[PDB]
Amino acid sequence: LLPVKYCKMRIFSGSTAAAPEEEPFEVWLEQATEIAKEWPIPEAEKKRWVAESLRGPALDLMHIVQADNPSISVGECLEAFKQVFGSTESRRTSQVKYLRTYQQEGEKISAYVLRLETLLRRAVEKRAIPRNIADQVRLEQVMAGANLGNVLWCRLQELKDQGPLPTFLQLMKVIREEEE
Amino acid sequence: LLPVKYCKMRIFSGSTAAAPEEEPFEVWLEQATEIAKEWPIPEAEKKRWVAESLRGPALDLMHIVQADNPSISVGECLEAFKQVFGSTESRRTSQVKYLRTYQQEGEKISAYVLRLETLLRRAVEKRAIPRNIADQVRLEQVMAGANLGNVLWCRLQELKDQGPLPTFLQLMKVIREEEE
Amino acid sequence: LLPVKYCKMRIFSGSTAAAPEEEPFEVWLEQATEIAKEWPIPEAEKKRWVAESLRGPALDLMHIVQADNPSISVGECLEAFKQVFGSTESRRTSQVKYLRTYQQEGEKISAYVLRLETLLRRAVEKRAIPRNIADQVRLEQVMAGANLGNVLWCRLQELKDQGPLPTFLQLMKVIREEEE
Amino acid sequence: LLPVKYCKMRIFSGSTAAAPEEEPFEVWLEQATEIAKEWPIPEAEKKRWVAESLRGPALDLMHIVQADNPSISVGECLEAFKQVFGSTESRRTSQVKYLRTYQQEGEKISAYVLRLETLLRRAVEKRAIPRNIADQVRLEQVMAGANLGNVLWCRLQELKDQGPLPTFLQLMKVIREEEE
Amino acid sequence: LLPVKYCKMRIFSGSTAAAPEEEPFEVWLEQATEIAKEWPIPEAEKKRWVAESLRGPALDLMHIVQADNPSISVGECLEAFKQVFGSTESRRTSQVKYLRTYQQEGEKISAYVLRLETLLRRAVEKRAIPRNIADQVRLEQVMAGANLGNVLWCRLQELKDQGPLPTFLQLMKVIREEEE
Amino acid sequence: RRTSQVKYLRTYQQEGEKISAYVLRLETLLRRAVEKRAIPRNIADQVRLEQVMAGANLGNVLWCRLQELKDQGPLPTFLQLMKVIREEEE
Repeated sequence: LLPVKYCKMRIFSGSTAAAPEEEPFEVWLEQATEIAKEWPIPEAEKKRWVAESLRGPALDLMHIVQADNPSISVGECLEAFKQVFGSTESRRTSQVKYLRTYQQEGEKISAYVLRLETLLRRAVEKRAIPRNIADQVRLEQVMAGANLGNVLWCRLQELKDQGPLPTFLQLMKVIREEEE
Repeated sequence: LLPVKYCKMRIFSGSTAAAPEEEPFEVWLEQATEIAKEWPIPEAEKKRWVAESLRGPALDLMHIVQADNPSISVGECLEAFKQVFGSTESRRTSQVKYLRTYQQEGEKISAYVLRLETLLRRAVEKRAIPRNIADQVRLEQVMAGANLGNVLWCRLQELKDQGPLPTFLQLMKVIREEEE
Repeated sequence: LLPVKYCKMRIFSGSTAAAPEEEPFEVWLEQATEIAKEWPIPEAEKKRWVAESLRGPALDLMHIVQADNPSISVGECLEAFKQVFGSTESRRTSQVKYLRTYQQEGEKISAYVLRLETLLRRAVEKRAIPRNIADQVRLEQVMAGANLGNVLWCRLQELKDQGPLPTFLQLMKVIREEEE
Repeated sequence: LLPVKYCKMRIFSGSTAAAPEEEPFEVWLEQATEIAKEWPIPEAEKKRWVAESLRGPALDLMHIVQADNPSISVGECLEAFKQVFGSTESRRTSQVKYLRTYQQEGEKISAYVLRLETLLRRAVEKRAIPRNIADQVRLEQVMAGANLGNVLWCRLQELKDQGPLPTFLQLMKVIREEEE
Repeated sequence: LLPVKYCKMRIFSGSTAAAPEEEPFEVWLEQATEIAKEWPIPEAEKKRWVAESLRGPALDLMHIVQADNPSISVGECLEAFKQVFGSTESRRTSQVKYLRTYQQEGEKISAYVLRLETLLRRAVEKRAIPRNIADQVRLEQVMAGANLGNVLWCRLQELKDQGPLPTFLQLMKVIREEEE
Repeated sequence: RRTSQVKYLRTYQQEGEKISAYVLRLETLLRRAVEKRAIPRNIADQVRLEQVMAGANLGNVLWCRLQELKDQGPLPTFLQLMKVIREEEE
């Protein structure tokens, strides 16, 4: 007799040609680890709720993993998913992929600096970039990788010379104010 | 055993290339502030229900904000979203964007005056237009920005000369009656 | 632990370029008047459940209406929606739109007579057509507006001469039997 | 606090240009007759749950039927839907439509024999085909209407000569084994 | 008053031209066998929940099966679905389809080895491949069926000569490290 | 630190260079970057193999031997990496 919302579970599939509904694996693993740790029900219910979030190749991995060992716990299943799909990158490769990341031909430069900031957090978690220079490399990698121009270059090089460098939100404010 | 409705939560993403499901940020913030203020559950549940309404770049901001400070409250998270995505416009820029807004080449003029009225409310909230002339600028900005013609121009200039000017609903009634 | 259906609320938007999900306004108003009259919860809950059924320009009207008067009741909100979107047609215009309605170039004539019957109910509610001639004008407006031919014309003119004229369902049966 | 499935109600519309969500009428009537007979709630709730399953022209029939008689019961509403949309075919026409049904240019012959078997059940319910020859007409109408060839023709004519003829499932097994 | 997730039931249809929502039959049968064995409700409820997961040709089989015997149990219904749609392959055909499976022209070779591993599990369940050589045939069928090249061929032939051969996850790790 | 990191990573084998000369040129830029504290010394070997493999005009079984060395565990010193690249130069 009462109406209610209905959150669509985060489906994952592991296909390279991912459909518009389907998350990157790290977001799905955050959902699956919630089901594994948090939810109060037995492991048989947990396995079912994890499997329902999976489609295509990733669901086939769930079948393979259970077929080898029906006595397995969901925590060990997620270790198999982390091993097959969870990214493995080295310090060399995380540094290179951050530095090689330029503004794409269709991007607004405000969207590029946000995309680039996700790669910086990735690289800091690998300990591939020291946190105490993250601001320097933000201004540098924006200026080296963006399709930049006009007085935005002047304001960014001024900020590089200013002393205390921008946080990410402040650098976005500058780039947005020039986007107008 | 009972059937019920199922409201799709308002998803937001912050991409400039927004998908057809995805709201403008101000509508999403109205939903997220409901979850922050109203709902009775602890901050850990509130964070989860806010994060589930987010997809793509805006979800990456939720991860960044939590990673800097896991002790943060949802109210302070929404202040970070307001700062990154919530619009910052000055009196000069809100006045200019209202006045520069013409009827688009495919629009019916009845749809244009409704679109234009949203920009007037925006400008009044910045205190960029005095409320006591909002009617005058509606008739003027319709007449200056629309692809207008015929006896609708005559009726609108007559209304400009009439003394007491139209409210928005009355101006729409006139423009709709000429749309037939 | 139990599974259940999930009725998608009837979304409305008021755009002329309406998306395939989105109802004509009169169907949405039937849903919104159910929420206004029937549902047991306070006006603050009613406002929220009405607003969740709205998207795009029609949601912007809900914001405008509430911003002018936060003390308003949902019944008075629906009067503002009726005034802005609810159709206003005169006896002259309802008579003309019924009579001007021909079978569209892609229509099957069985679909045309059903479309046409909706316009007759509209015109009868304006008192623009006397109920006691509705059958006569159905056969006439089918015969004058359809892409008709063959022995279906003969059977329809025979029915016009028969004495007691078809009801709508009987006229559809005839047109369907010739559709085969 | 608990997650659950959410079955999408079977929407029907009665348009000839039916959208990919929308069932053939006979499947919708099976759902609507469940709501009419089975569900425990009063007729006012039953009318609402039937109307929510309807979209476009079929919803307009629900409005017409209720407008003529607000005192009507849902059973009598479904009799009006059966009369307008429910198929009326004679023995001659059901026999002809079964026999005229050939394999379509894009069909696999295994899909054709399943499509054809639905038309045989239809014809048997009209008493247009005696049940005691249904097997004979399956092999004949497959062989006369399919884009058949190779040793599948030989195996089918052998089965026609074998004595005890295939059931539908056995005929599908043969046609599937040649599909490989 | 509370919000909740809403898992979309796994729809199946049995059309060869399957829509993007629709599972392979073996995944649907895993859902339908859960409804048949596990769920506590009577067989009449079980039949309804199975039928709601079906669309198009597969729903027509549910109608045929019930029409022949209304006294049937859901377990015997799923035996009819297994017989009509569940795959029947011999040892010869499962061996041939595994060996004939090459990397498709658009595939990344990491996706190909995962696709190929599903066919190996299929063949092992038919007892068509001895488990004690599954690793040998993985490296061979990758090397014979892939669009392979570069030092990945050298590393794979080295692994073939190494003594203890890769598990599937280890072979994927190698192929992924060369995908970079 | 930003500019020394960028100039090291942006340094590819020039169109006329032998790859043995390129890895020596590249090693001078690594010492420069380590003196700015722009690269941690404890990963200098990893970035040598990576920046050779990403910046060189490499090919043949030299790529295989270099990726093998990247997987080997204990990575080459500069002199050992030059020995490998010289032995393939022949």
